[PDB]
Amino acid sequence: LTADQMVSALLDAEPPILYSEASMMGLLTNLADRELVHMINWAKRVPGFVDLTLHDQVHLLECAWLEILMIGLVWRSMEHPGKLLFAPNLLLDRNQGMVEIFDMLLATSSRFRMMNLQGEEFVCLKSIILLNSGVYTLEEKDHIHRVLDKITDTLIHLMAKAGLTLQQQHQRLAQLLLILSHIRHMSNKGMEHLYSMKLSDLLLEMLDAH
Amino acid sequence: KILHRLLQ
Ligand SMILES: O=C(Cc1ccccc1)Sc1cc(NCc2ccc(O)cc2)nc(Cl)n1
Repeated sequence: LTADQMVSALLDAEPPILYSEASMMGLLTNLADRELVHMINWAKRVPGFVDLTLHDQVHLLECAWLEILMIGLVWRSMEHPGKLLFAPNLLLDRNQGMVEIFDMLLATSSRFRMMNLQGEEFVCLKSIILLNSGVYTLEEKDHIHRVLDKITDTLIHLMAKAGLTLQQQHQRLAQLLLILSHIRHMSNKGMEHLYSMKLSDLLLEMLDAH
Repeated sequence: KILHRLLQ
C-alpha cells in the first residue's frame, strides 16, 4: 500500500462523533460503551488488522481500547484549551470533575496543540496504539511490526511532504511516539479508576481483561 | 466472550 492510500484509508475509517444525554460517571459510561462499538468497526478497517487472528484482534483491543478513547477525546478537545470535549453537548471544564486523570488529558491536549498535530498524523498515531499496545504481551508478531513499520513510513512521508528536514522529521516522529508512553499511563490510571467503581456488559468485559 | 461477537 502507498503512503497516501494509508492516510486516506485511515481518514475514511474514522468513527463519528457521538452525543451524550455518580452523575458524571453515568454520562461517561454510556459515552464510552457506545463509543467502542464504532472503535471495533474502525479497528477492522485499519490496514493489516483483519489479517490477524480473531484472538489476536481481541487481545489488541482489550489493552488499547481506553488508550484510543483518550487520544480521540484529546484530539477533538485539542482546540478547546483548558477543556475536554467529551461530546459536542458535553464540553466540560477543569473544575467539573478524577481530576488527576482530567489534568493529564488536558496536558496531552495542550501538548498536541503545542506541536500543532495534524489529522493525518492523528489517525496514524491512533493506529499505532491499536497495534503496539499489546504486541509485547511468532509469525503474526512480525506482521504487526511490518504494518507498524508501514505506518512509521507514512508518518515520515507526511512530515517530509510538509517541508521538514531529516533532523526535524526524526525529531517530530520521536516527540509524537514519546507521548504514547504518557497516553498509556493515562489508560493505566483510568483502568484502576473504573475498577474502583465497583456499567455495561461490553464494558465490564473490557474491565476484566486488566 | 462478548468482544468476539463484535469482531465476528
Ligand atoms: O474513571 C474514569 C474514565 C473512564 C471512563 C469510561 C470507561 C473507562 C474509564 S475517570 C475519568 C475517565 C475520562 N475519560 C475517558 C473517556 C474518554 C472518552 C469517552 O467517550 C469516555 C470516557 N476522563 C476522565 Cl477526565 N476521567
